[PDB]
Amino acid sequence: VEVIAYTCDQCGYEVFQEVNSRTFTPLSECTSEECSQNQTKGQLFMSTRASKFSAFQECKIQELSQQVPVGHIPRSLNIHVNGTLVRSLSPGDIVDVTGIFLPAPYTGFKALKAGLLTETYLEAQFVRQHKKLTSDVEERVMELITSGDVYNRLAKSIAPEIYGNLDVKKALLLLLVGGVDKRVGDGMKIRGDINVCLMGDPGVAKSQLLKAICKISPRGVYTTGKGSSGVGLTAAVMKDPVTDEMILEGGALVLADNGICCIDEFDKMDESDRTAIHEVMEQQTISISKAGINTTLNARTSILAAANPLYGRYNPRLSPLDNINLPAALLS
Amino acid sequence: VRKDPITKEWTLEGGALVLADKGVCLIDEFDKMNDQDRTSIHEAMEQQSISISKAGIVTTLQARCSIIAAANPNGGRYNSTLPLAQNVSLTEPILSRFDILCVVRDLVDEEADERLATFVVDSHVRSQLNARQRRLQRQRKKEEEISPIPQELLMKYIHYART
Amino acid sequence: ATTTLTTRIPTPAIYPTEDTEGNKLTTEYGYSTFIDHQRITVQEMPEMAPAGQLPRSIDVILDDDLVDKTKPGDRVNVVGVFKSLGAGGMNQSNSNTLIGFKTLILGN
Amino acid sequence: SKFSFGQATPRTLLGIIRLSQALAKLRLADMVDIDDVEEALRLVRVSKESLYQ
Amino acid sequence: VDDVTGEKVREAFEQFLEDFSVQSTDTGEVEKVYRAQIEFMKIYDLNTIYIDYQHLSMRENGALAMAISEQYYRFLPFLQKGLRRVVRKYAPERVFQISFFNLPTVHRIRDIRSEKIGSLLSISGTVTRTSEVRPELYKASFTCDMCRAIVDNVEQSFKYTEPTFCPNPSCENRAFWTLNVTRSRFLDWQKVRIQENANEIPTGSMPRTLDVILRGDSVERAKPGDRCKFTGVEIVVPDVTQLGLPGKTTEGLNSGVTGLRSLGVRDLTYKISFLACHVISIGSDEINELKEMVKDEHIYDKLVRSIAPAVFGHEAVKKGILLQMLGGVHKSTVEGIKLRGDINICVVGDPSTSKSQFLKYVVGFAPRSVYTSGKASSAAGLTAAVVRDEEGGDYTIEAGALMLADNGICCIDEFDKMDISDQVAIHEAMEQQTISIAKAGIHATLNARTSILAAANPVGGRYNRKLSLRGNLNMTAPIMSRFDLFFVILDDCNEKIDTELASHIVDLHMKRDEAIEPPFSAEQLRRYIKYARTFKPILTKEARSYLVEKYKELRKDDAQGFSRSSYRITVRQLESMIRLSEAIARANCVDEITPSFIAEAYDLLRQSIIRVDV
Amino acid sequence: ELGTSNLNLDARNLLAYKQTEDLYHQLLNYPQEVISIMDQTIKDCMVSLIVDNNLDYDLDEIETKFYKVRPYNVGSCKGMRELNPNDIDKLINLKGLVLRSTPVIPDMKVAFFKCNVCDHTMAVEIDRGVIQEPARCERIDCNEPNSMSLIHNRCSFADKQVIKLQETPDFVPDGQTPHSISLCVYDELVDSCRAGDRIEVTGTFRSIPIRANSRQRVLSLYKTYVDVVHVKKVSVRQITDQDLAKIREVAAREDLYSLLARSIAPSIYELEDVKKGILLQLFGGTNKTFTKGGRYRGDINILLCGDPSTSKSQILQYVHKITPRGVYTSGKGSSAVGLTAYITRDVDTKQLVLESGALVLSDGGVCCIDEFDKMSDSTRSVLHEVMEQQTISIAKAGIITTLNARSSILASANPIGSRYNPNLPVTENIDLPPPLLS
Amino acid sequence: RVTLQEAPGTVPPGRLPRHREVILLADLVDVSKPGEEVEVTGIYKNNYDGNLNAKNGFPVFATIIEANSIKRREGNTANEGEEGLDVFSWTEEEERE
Repeated sequence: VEVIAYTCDQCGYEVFQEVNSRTFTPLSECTSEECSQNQTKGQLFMSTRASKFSAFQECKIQELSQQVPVGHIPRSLNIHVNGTLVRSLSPGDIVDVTGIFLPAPYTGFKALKAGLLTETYLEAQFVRQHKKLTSDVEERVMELITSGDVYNRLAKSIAPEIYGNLDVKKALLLLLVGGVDKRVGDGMKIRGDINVCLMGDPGVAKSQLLKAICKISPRGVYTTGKGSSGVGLTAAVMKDPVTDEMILEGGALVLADNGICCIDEFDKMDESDRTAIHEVMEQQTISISKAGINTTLNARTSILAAANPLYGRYNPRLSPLDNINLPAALLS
Repeated sequence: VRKDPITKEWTLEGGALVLADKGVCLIDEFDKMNDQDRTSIHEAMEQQSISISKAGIVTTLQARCSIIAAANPNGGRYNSTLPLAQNVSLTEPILSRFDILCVVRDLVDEEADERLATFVVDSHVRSQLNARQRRLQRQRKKEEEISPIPQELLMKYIHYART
Repeated sequence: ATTTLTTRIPTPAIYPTEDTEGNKLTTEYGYSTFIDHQRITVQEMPEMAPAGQLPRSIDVILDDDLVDKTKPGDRVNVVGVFKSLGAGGMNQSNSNTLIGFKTLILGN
Repeated sequence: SKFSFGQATPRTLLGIIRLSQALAKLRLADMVDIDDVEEALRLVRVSKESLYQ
Repeated sequence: VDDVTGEKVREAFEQFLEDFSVQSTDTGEVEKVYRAQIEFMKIYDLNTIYIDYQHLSMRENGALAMAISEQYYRFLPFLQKGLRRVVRKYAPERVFQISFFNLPTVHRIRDIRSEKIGSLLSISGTVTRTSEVRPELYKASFTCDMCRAIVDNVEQSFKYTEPTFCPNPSCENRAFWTLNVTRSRFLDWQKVRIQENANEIPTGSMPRTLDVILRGDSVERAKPGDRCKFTGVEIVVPDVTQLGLPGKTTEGLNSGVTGLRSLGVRDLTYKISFLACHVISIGSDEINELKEMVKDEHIYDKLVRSIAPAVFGHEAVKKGILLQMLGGVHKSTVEGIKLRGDINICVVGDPSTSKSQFLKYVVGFAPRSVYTSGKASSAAGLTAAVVRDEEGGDYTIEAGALMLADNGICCIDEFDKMDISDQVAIHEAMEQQTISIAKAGIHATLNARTSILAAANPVGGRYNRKLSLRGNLNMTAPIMSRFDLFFVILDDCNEKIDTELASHIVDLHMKRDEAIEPPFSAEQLRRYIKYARTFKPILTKEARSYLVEKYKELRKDDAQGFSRSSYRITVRQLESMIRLSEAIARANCVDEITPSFIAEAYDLLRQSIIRVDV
Repeated sequence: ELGTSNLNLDARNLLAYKQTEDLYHQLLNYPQEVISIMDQTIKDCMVSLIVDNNLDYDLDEIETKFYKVRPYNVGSCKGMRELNPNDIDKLINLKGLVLRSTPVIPDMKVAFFKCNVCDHTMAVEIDRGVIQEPARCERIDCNEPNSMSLIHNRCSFADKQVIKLQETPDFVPDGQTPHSISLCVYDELVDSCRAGDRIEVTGTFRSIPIRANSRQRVLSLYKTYVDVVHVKKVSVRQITDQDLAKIREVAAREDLYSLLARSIAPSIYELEDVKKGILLQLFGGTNKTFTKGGRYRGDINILLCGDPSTSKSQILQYVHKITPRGVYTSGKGSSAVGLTAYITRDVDTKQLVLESGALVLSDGGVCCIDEFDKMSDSTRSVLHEVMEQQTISIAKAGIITTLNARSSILASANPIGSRYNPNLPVTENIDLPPPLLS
Repeated sequence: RVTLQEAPGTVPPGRLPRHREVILLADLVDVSKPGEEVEVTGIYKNNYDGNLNAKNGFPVFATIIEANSIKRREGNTANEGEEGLDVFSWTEEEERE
């Protein structure tokens, strides 16, 4: 709010006032010039359409985690918006804001507590954001068409930072394009988007082999064993701040639809994960079967798994499936 | 130690023994739960007046309790000619806290059996101010078939035979 | 309660408006001065306190000149004035078993 | 039960059709033929028996 | 103008209790039932009425029955003022209520918004989470102690802590009040929540609910856990924001209009709730009929032939389950032991056979008898097991289909497949009729007198013949002797018995071929044993001397040696021997016990002990 | 000739008509007055057909109950990240998801008053945010400023319901969380917007103030909402007679044995023997229950086991397709206690709620259930009990109930080693209790 | 002030306990212990102003049992004129006997 308009439906004199801080008070009805000063006063109330309203949105900052000293943890800060720089920030924006400074009063429990604490914010002025199909880009599409070299130069293109293994770097690039399997028309929802799993225990830090592909491939979200486990792989309802609680906070698969689900640490949190892998290999049952709702959303994402062996090396002279614990998920 | 409510403290709530100063428990043969609690009752007699300090205060209450028990051998009473360590599943030290192992036995006896058998069937035959008094004399005579000093007075002198 | 020495009559106020005139008061914040405020609790050096107790603690209010100097886990050595504040016994009525004399150190 | 897995499911048969049109999608010269799927079985034989060394 | 309208409906109601409401004369149905409603009341003194919706509809043909749905929510004190007027003219501490029942239409809880305010709407549902019994006021005589505090004030509404109208003398009013406990009658109530039924829920869509206050004699009559119906007056409730310590959603958006009353500016919100008046839970010559039927002669054989059509043959098992169905004696010696209350009989046999039929038979036939499988042996149920702390209380008692077999014959099967811990637990539950628990909390002694009945499985499915049952029991030893005999069901692949059992079974699952005549019904057998239970037959004859020799002969048989079988049928089994014998005499309604009656008690165990012995 | 009060106007005609442009753009600019004008027209335009024939429902009763209109599908919107502050009184066309509901709280449409005179039944209107009161007596010529009381439970109230929405995450750029907005309905569109379905709402805009302190009238980041005029989902049968004539020729056909055998498999391989059981299970007899004795139901229970990957799920998915009311099992989303017998703490009142099991939930269908060689033995304990008495006995400290379950089942196992490994007794492969063999 | 739960003995089972309040008096302090079963011989006084805060404010009253006496765990409830009180006074006739 920036302006006000009270109408009393007797005189029609709309009393204006400046907007102060976040708490204010309406005035009386015997203050005007025409509808006042008699034995009858028009009783005031508000108006919506005659009251111009502005934009407002709140955000919090942290530190770059490279200029932090060796000691303490970084802390937050409060920022505001005005004018029309709104709807132009995002969670995860490595940005900077330029703006002006002012503190604010607290106006609540100011005697016993809240002596002369200040809890300032900064007020924004400018954002200088950073690090962001036949439309002036066709010159590089011709560079693959003229040079050709699909099966080998593109194989050396993705992940050239290993020793050997051109077979497996070729097995993945076909899955990074996918495509609609068949426009079925009738109610025959066919399987698409095959999933390849890996196994073995090299010492070449297998994690940054696969996950380096994921951080350059499109919409392919990283995950691990800790955190978004197989119960929090889908969406759920959780605690929120004092604003609208019981929102549908998600994990990975409700947001990484039709992309890459690059998983590691397959022996971790398997009581929820072993359900979680079948429910996406099964077509279209990513749901929240909780006591809140029984709504079901889509499932269209490929899976790239890397199971770690048992203790020491996987004994090749011994039997396989001594270290993966899911026979029914694998051989069929 | 029952836990606290919101503005409360970790207090101390007794169970069986600290109530029963002069009473009765039972340990026969809870075979699975034998190793759980037997390390808590054979230190009630040995380290007599036992209490403990889990996650709280280090105190020691007083409990001069009495134990009786009704243990049960694995099958029959003479499961062996072999001795008592072969018969019961208990070991020695917890067994050694007691005073006497009263044991029962009968194989075959004609006259002893009727001395139970004739005895037990007569018990099943034992199934207004004057009338409130007259029912009492009926209640007094029915215990007095041989008059073995009935329970109207017998328990009453026990309580000051102990105090 | 920051001048460290003189118990002046406090001003139970955040910001005044309308001085003795008909002018809407404006405030220049570039020429308004600020200062910071940080409390920290100090344990006992747990080798020279003899074995009859857990470590105790008190607290200290310092100022801007030596903030962010105190990483948690430093053998620190401070020196300041000893100081009580707060009303004990009158600010509430009947005041039974409530200390109203907080130990503070406004130091350097 | 010495080394190998699988007993030739049609679920493996439909998958080998899936990756073929995938490799026919990336290397589209409109040549869906015997040689295009010969690239496909070329990959299933080298992915399999990686344990035989 | 509505004042006489309520006065119009007052006498029009009154003449209905003056007129007849009875169509049939002296074919039953005595005329003028409402005067009998007065006269039954002046004996047992319960302070109710019970009026229907039919006869007031079919008196004015809906001229009044449509009016009364839209008056009584305002004119509560009109019908009740009228019945006070009619009782002085008829009868000579008096507080009443108005209880309608049986309106035609029954709604669900999702259909209550607009027309339903001040209406009368019967509502179904199921009930959960009751509360306790506290008193209400409805009228006080509190007043200020300014001059005289004896002003019986009015208006005991939802905020009634201020009697401040019309003081006695010219004194200081609303200066005080003194709610005495000595002159204002109270009425007792409880607040309960309801819930929607299981055969109507569209999806699992967080099934909504509401609350209801029941205030008359309706107190403690809704047992929690049944499909239940209600009276129907709907009501709104505020909170007045009294003098207590306090005064997501946009709730009370309606209530922002409700500001500016003469007391302080706030927001008085609302919520739809329910007031009831009357609960229900849907879900002679017959006394002479017993006196004829007790004077029959073959009714021992009539009963055993009329047990259940789901089995054919095997009269041995049929004789046992009848005696279990009735009760015996339980009264015993003075100052000490309570003896056995009953007999417990199991049956072993091959599964998927006629064993399941009795189990299906009794649980709908017996009074409140329950059925469990007992595989859930580690959480709770069979094993009585305390629940963890919830909502401010640790160590609370638990359920389990064992301590609720009060006047019930609980049934439970498959003894082989549980663990070893319960096998001593129910072993304690068998000898004396209590169980004890002192698990993580204080000791508990609950006396749940019981009557078990079992059906376990053999060790191979097929019963050995040359051996004994000591190997095929698949239990331990002392619980066998703690039990009676099992009457083992045998089988055969015989070419005649199959076809007759085929013809016996095909008429069963006929849509309608009810050609078999059991001589008794389900209910007229049920009241018959209810006549049978209320005696106490005592032996008086000299067959005690006849009793003691036969067991003394009996025990010398199964003791085959000093180192032979420990199925030594001891002094426990004399008790079941005599307490069967009073039970079978409780069938034929004889109070004395003959030596002829216990003869067939012996051969019941002679035929049992040969089924014991090889 | 039906009597209903609702006209679902497409409201995409004023741009397809040469006139009514200024009406059309006023509709998107003052949408509280213009519906109030248009509600006067339809009642009067109804009179414009009533004045033709004077034999049309007695010319009074269909002229007292008001009607209302419903403009919908007007224009288009795209989501929620476009809702600018200038959109104060406009139509908005949302596309999102309903989440949870509340029961109806009442509204203040009429008031009632009575002071302590003998009789005073005035009924003051409000139509505002302000109830106005008198301070003088009434119903006499000489009585003072008396205590006016507020007999609340006499004046009538209508319904109102608030419903929480969250937008469907449509082409969200893999970083943004779908946020929330609320609903407010007034008319009889209650109990039709059940929570859990896709939604497309057609509503106006409104914002309200909030009280900052809970006990003062002081107030200023406002909260808005929307007010629905018409909703749309988006996404005993009425038995006709041409169906019965069409099925009876089909019932006259000999080939229905094989015509129904071929029609269940639009893609599936042949396997005629399992087509008999699956078809006959859905054609599940009836409840031939006697009055005294018996209580036999004609329900059956088929199962399949053996070779993996024989479209085991899609066949079951095909059965779920042809049943309108059934249940789908989960991969370890249920257990011994996660089926029924609930003590769950809901986020609305923290009290008890007994939600039914999926087994009783399929009262009128076929329960589809799987992973039976991998189901735990703490559970796989109640399905025996529903296999005998068609019920669930709940052993909870909340309540006791032997509620029934009129439900039907099929089973779909899985092998252990690789296969059904023949020339072996195959029962030793699939481990299972020989009681439930019966 | 000892709050009291219903002892789960003579009770139609499968349900919850219920709560009351007991206010003892001067020479009746700490006679019982936390955990046994008891019985009281009180009166039934219902004094409160009418302020309650777990439920809303209503015309409702709460109960308070002011006790007058107390006895212990009783057993074998079958008597008719004796063993209802631990009388235990052995003075002229009993002690001579």
